[PDB]
Amino acid sequence: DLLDSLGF
Amino acid sequence: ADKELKFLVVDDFSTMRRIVRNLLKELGFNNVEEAEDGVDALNKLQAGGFGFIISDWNMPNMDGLELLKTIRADSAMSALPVLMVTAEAKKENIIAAAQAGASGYVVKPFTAATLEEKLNKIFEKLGM
Ligand SMILES: [Mg+2]
Repeated sequence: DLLDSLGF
Repeated sequence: ADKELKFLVVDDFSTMRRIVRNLLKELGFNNVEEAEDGVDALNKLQAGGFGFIISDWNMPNMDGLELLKTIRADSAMSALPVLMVTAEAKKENIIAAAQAGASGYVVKPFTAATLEEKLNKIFEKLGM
């Protein structure tokens, strides 16, 4: 979930 | 993004350096230079010219995280794209790297397909 939200 | 763009591939291991180097060639990016740690990197960065950093995370002297932080605190280099490479997609890292203004993130080992994503992502965020 983290990676995405960060534009990663 | 422009193909003549100057890359700096930073990693303590030369094989990783050569892998990234060739992957970049495949995607049509031929202007690449290398460094073995953050201090080596910073020393070459100060010659000017560079438009993108791909940095390893774990390096003696000055790890990638410290390097990234130095780039961001540097008046001339503050905006430079920096893709962080890591051996593990550890939540804490992804955060750490976000906090420090990492443009992007990638886990090794990684394929050319995977690299093309990350670069393009970076290019569209910043307008390259
Ligand atoms: Mg390393």
